[PDB]
Amino acid sequence: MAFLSGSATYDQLADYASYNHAMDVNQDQQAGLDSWMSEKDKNMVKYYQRSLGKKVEGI
Amino acid sequence: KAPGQIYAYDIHNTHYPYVNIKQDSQTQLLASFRRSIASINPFSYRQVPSQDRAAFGLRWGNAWYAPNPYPNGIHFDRVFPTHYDPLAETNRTKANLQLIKYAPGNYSTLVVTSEKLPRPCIRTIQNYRRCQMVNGTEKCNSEAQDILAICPNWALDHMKEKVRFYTKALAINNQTYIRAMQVEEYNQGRTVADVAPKTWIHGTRQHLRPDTMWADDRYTNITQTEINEAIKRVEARKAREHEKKPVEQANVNANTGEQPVRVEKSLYP
Amino acid sequence: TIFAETWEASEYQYRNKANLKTLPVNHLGKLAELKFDFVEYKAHQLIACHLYERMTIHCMNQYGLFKDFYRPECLDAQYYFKTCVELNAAYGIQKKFFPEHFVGSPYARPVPQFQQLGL
Amino acid sequence: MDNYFTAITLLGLRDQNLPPFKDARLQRYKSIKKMIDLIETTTKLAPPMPVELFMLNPTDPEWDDDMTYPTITH
Amino acid sequence: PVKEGQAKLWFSTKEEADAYDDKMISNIELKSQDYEDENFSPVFNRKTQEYFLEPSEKFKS
Ligand SMILES: CCCCCCCCCCCCCCCCCC(=O)OC[C@H](COP(=O)([O-])OCC(O)COP(=O)([O-])OC[C@@H](COC(=O)CCCCCCCCCCCCCCCCC)OC(=O)CCCCCCCCCCCCCCCCC)OC(=O)CCCCCCCCCCCCCCCCC
Repeated sequence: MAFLSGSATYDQLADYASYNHAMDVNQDQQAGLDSWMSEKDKNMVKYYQRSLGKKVEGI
Repeated sequence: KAPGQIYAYDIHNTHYPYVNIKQDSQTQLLASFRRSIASINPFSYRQVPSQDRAAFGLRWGNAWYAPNPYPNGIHFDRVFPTHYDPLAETNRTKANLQLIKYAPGNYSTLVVTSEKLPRPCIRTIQNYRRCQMVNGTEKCNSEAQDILAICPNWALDHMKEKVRFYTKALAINNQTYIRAMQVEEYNQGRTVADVAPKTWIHGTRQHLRPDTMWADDRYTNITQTEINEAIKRVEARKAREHEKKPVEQANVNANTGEQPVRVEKSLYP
Repeated sequence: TIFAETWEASEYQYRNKANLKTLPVNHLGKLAELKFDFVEYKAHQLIACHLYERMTIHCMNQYGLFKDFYRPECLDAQYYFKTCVELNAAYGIQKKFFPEHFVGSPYARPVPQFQQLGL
Repeated sequence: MDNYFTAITLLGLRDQNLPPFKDARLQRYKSIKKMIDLIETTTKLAPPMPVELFMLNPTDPEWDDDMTYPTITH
Repeated sequence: PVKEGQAKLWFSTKEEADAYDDKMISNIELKSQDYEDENFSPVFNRKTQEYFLEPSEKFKS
């Protein structure tokens, strides 16, 4: 209900699912390849949103 | 006086390995039947060459086999721009006369070659070197002039340019030397006495753990509880490092009508 | 040596010579032609010529080197791997000792100093 | 991309896998840059050996005959 | 807890080593297949063993 009643909840999950690189990383994680992430890696979806033209702050 | 056999004959022990790359049932069944009767078959062809008999290449059904040419984006249009992409298809489509012409050398690599100087020009160079090592440089003026006279001018241009190339290559090799022999900040004052008694295998996966969480069973017994406590500790260490952050620099490529600097691209768009 | 996963295609094109070859990225479509099951990580597919090397190992593990490896998907992987490391070795040497042959180099067409303009 | 096998070996691709994220993965590429300059320098220090060991001098006057290959037109 | 093995880390002090484990552990996301778990994932369950490409016995033979 919290996901459905939210406004940006649909956008955060859609932009992550539409980012091909984030899905390639997720495909490797399911196969057994995982590691720690830097601050720049944790924003890989925020960079993808900015490139499309969204106004995302806190990069 | 038996004919010589190549090394490949001792791998297969026969001159008639019916190798067909086409992986269909009809082809491989006929190849197995033809492979067994090849000793008494009049319609038999060799695929292993010998000193006395040439051979055929790999078969593809009734035609012949050759690998797909390495992807090459170079092409030439005839009627309309096709926007040929060598990575968009598995097998390269055939070139139609009105559509495209591909780059030359379907099966070709990049090498460096050299022309061979004329034989008389070589004989004058050998005579100068021999007279030089025997009599010295100062008594070879006659042999030095024979080179400039007998060697054609295109050879003298090649000889002049070889010296400039090897002079360029000499400086490029020495600049790599200076970068290689440079003492870094993490190796200041360290000598061969400070090297650890280890070999290449001591840096592999069995001895040095990779930088991934599932490389081995190190973190297989970690529960959610220990994860939450670890998050509290990594955030506690960030209470001292977040105080520093680089300042935003100027965009050197702000002007669009200016040749932009090939700056390092961002990790993510 | 290329120290990254990606390279500018124009930096390996000649400026004063006809461009008859390119240095393309790995052909990921050939990876889908392998019929058997195998594990491949996306973190290894962009570095030059290595995908074709891993495809060759997967094919030489499933099949051998005799009468089973001789299929179109496996022979193209070995041919691409051999051709890729040959072209990259030649382009690497040409980039090291003939950097002025390529587009983007400041010596392909040198800009003169202001002292040569006579102003 | 020269010194392919050397760079692949230094990155550890012969025994392990690269980090799945571009940040650390791209730093690992730039880490071998010093070692490639060292290994390339070592390979250019080989001493010379007589060239007339496995190869006859092609500029010798003995080979001025320019002999052709006699064949049988079967 | 952290399990020790033949493959060792590359840190001089123990504080650097423990800091590396804390950084790696804080990034672990458990994906269990059993219901009634705080970390439950029927699909998109991650493996906990990394695959390594090696020449098999048929390869070297
Ligand atoms: C034309 C009209 C007519 C035909 C209609 C046909 C409709 C079909 C078309 C599809 C519609 C689009 C919606 C697809 C949703 C994606 C679902 C999916 O892939 O599963 C993943 C999904 C999540 O996986 P997970 O295990 O939770 O991930 C854990 C990881 O830790 C996760 O963490 P991580 O770090 O590993 O990250 C992994 C990454 C992976 O990223 C990806 O792979 C991309 C995934 C694509 C989704 C991203 C866009 C999401 C957009 C949100 C808005 C969607 C609204 C729905 C649209 C409906 C349109 C009307 O991220 C995700 O996991 C993505 C989150 C996916 C959540 C999906 C949102 C929930 C839907 C809400 C409504 C639920 C309705 C269900 C009703 C069922 C009734 C039987 O799995 C499930 O949901 C399991 C099902 C629910 C369990 C209850 C048991 C139900 C059993 C039902 C059996 C019968 C099935 C239906 C039979 C029908 C015939 C009778």
